[PDB]
Amino acid sequence: PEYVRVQRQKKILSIRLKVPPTIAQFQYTLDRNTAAETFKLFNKYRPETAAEKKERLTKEAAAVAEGKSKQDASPKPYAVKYGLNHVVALIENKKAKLVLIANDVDPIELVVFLPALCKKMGVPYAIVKGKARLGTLVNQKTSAVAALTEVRAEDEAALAKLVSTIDANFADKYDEVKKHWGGGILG
Amino acid sequence: PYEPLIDWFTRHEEVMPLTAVPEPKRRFVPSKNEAKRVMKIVRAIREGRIIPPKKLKEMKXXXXX
Amino acid sequence: VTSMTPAPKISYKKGAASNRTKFVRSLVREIAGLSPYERRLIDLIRNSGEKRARKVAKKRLGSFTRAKAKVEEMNNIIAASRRH
Amino acid sequence: EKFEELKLSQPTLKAIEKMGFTTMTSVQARTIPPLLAGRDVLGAAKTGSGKTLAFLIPAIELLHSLKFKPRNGTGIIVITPTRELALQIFGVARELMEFHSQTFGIVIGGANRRQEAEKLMKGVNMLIATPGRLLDHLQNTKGFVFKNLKALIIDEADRILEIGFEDEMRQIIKILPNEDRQSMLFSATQTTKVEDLARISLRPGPLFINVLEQGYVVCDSDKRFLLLFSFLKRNQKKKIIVFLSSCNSVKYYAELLNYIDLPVLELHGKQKQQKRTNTFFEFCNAERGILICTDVAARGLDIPAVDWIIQFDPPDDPRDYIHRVGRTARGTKGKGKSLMFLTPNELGFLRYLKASKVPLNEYEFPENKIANVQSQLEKLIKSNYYLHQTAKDGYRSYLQAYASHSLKTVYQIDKLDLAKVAKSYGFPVPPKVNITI
Amino acid sequence: GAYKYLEELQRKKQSDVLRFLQRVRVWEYRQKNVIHRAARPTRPDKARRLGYKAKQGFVIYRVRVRRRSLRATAEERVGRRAANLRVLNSYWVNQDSTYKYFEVILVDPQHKAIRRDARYNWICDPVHKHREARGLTATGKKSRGINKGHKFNNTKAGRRKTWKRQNTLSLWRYRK
Amino acid sequence: QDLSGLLPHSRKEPKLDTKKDLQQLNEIAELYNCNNVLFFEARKHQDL
RNA sequence: GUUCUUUGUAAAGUGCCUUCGAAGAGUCGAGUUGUUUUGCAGCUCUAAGUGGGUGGUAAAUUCCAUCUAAAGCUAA
RNA sequence: GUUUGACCUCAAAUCAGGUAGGAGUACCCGCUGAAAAGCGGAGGAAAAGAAACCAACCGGGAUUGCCUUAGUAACGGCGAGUGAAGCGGCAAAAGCUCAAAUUUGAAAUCUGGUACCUUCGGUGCCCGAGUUGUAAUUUGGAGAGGG
Repeated sequence: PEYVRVQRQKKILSIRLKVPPTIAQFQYTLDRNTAAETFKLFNKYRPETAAEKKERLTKEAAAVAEGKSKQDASPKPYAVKYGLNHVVALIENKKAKLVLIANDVDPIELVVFLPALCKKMGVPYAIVKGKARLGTLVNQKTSAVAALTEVRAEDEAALAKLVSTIDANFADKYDEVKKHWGGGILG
Repeated sequence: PYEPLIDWFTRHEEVMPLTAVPEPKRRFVPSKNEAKRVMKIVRAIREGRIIPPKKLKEMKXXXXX
Repeated sequence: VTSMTPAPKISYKKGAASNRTKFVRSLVREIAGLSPYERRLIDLIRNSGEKRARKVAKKRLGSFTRAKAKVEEMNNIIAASRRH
Repeated sequence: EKFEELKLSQPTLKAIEKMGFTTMTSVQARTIPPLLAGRDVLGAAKTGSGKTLAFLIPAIELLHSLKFKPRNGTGIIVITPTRELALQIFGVARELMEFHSQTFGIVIGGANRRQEAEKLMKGVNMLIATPGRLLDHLQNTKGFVFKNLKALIIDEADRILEIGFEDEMRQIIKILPNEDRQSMLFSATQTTKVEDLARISLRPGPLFINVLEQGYVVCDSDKRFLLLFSFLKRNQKKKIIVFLSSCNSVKYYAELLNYIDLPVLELHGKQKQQKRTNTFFEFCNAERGILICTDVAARGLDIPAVDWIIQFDPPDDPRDYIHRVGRTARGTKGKGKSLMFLTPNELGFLRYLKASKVPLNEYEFPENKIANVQSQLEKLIKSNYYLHQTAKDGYRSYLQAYASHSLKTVYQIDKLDLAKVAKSYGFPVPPKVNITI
Repeated sequence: GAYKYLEELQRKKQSDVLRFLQRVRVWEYRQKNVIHRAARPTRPDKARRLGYKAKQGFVIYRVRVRRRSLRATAEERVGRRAANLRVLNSYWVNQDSTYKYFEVILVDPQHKAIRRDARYNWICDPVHKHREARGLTATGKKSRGINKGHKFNNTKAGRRKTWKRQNTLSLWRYRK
Repeated sequence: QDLSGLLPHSRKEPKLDTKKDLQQLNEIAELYNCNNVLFFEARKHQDL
């Protein structure tokens, strides 16, 4: 076929040529156990689905329909944040405690400023592998970004050690090789 | 040729955000648009267009037999 | 026929630049790197002075005041990089 | 005499009744008939005699006698060195102009320039401003109705000269018209370069009326408000006055400590002056009370013999603080113990204290005894929108107070960790304030 | 939002990263057809300021043209190909010595989202048939040269129009 | 064009933006090492 | 005109105060070529942000004027 | 884990629903073009149209069309002759929408299928689309947050 031929010829012409160092920061990404614990963290903070939302809405609406106005109390919803402009919006306050960044986006240029932007804003970013795995934890097909701001007190101590873990595993390991021109070796 | 990237601007860290945008009211209080959707469902149930889910399970328990 | 002073309407483009947009532009500057004639241009400053640098930049550009700003910008880059 | 005896418009009469004023202070009772007479004047009066209101009354009389539109002119122009004194003069002037019909405004370096610009585009019938920002607004703002200049006043030319804005003042007066303008000015003392500006300003020939250890506590900028709270709890049932810089931080700290339910009286320029008088009266008669105030609202009124002077914020005039602690000791036979909070950037102030040659006592801090309410503070600020905005306002006005400070050798904004300052206010992230850094 | 980043990064075209992406994508598109359907706008901010929305009824075609204008001919190709679609607009993405690449937004007036949603229902009007064929697009109005200014004079088609002004004579009932 | 054909030591620089700002031209002559510089102002496409 | 209903802490407007207050780039522009009588097109180059466009103005190290391009619709 | 699954891409459907073509063509709009023809695209009109305008005034104020400007300016072997425009008077008058900073205390948005109903649609349910951004709010004449 043609499309199989092109998708195999793709990633050959990339690595054969010199990639700029603002790329290939991607795939210098998080290792196995740390990404695993990051997913264990963010599955604790799944956002509400449309079905669960509408279900709670029907519950409270049937409550008010009886009326049976039970109380007026709810702390806040805490969830991951996943809209890209919303993720950037949570930076430049700053509010992002952790950011996950997908390596694979076909318009890469949507994403390329985010490591430098969280670098200058001091936000603990981490480059995650695969936007589908982001979409799974956020009930989308893909997400390509994952910001997290608000955390319960049960999880806040896990958050800080995860931040220190990432800054040890990502910011220390890959920082100098981030500056280097990747690829260029023929296929 | 090629040479590694200079990080002159990243290495200074901003201790503050860019914009002095005032915080909105709705970030602190329970969400209004949620409640408007709630009252929409309340008006639909008052018209009976939506059946309560306890009544729905009551319907299904009889209809199964 | 005597006077009346209108409130002068200045476009919001003509007001100033924000902190946000200066941050945006400068943050784009280090990420984008240099274009190849800019890679030439920093070296041409360092080698043969701002006279020949402005002349080559004006040749690359269309006009002269843009060549001033381009040479001054690359001087800002050299000052940001070399001393710091 | 009395304010209510003299010939006045009825809204000015209602204003003076609601500000609580009936009687006159003697130097202002002297200067008011020349103030109505239309002559230029200079004057020596103590800071806070009511000398704001002294010019405020015939200025509004001139605006009442001319009745011109907001588009028509600016007229009354007020030059005042300190942003804090500007806010105090403005807050006194607001209700006075409010019963009147004309317009009132602010021009301050450190305010939003498009705000002040749009207010100038609308036109303002009574301007109160700092000297430095006026050159920017006169040289830069287009269409601003400048040609009228019905009058002009200077206050504390000693403080303009001691800051050093006098060349800016000369450029201003060379921009200013003279023939319609009359010039009135108050300065408690005088120098030659004051009199040189006076000779340019005063258009007719004027008649003029002329009438110890310190505590110092070095603390980091985050924990200083917490330590103030801790020391205030420990010294409860002792009347103490705390000196601040910005009225927003006064109102915010007062509302905060009342939310922590220990009894606190506020005292600031945004406070209504009858309510201000009520609070001062209740502090003086209650004799075991917490008083939060700025520097110059405290300067504007005599102080009862107190258990503690606490100065939290940087001073407006440190020289006046050195004279003020001396007159506080010599006036109060009851012992008033004076302390100032310090930040480890501020130790040069200490050697200026060593320039003052008065003795100094370092007051030590135990890190064990920390009240530990800062998490509750941050949860409160994340909870309450209203407290969130007042906290941001105290933070903003605090930083603009540092911006408006004279002694750069004692206070540099570049020295300060704004993260710790925000955490003292209770923000984990410092909010953006549009400040030249 | 992130669009300001994309715009400011987009203004630096010969910068190393953008020419890298450009050089990859020109070969990648060279693999494909002259005209094909792109899944998404490669320059989303430019598509936004030309009017793209991400919903059903918005089709993005990528079109290849040999080096009228090149842009208007690129619009005419996808106008001829997808006749049911109405051409909203188009923009440059990429070029080679052999070909320039354009990315064209077309809008379907048949989809009920477009037939409702009154910001865009005007394009369902049959006066908006084949705007590129009459040069009613942005590049069409530029090549026609229709603005306000003394710089804008009688040019080509309007020239025949004012030739028409010289060609026809006007007479009243009572001769003046 | 004809005048550029006349003097060989003259040059034929692309046209400047401002009819009003003229000091920059000195710098341009300094960047072209010229001892006499000539500038053509066209007001309103009619006056030279 | 009658008649039935519509509220839910729903939506909006005016004055004052306070804090902010972000916009169309292979475009602008430059050169050349063709075409037109200045635009348009192609090729090459290719920007700025108190920015830019355009025009008068000078007692001249000028001042002032006037709009916001590179997105769109609109009856008569 | 040699397994399983998310995606993403690309195919296939006698799958469902739609749509393009051709004729005519007086008027309109584009493209090409000689000594007009031709081509392409529409509608009852079309186009243009809400200033990166015109001016230099005591300024005017989207577009369109008529009278005047005017056979003037300007151009042209300044030969043949070519040939405007501002203003003024009138007809008609109408203004609006995006794209930029977060709803983040809850994508609040919509196509489609189905069941009903008062059917140029409505309600419910369910698939989907969509955060690589659909809604509300804001287009400088500001506007937004609050009070």
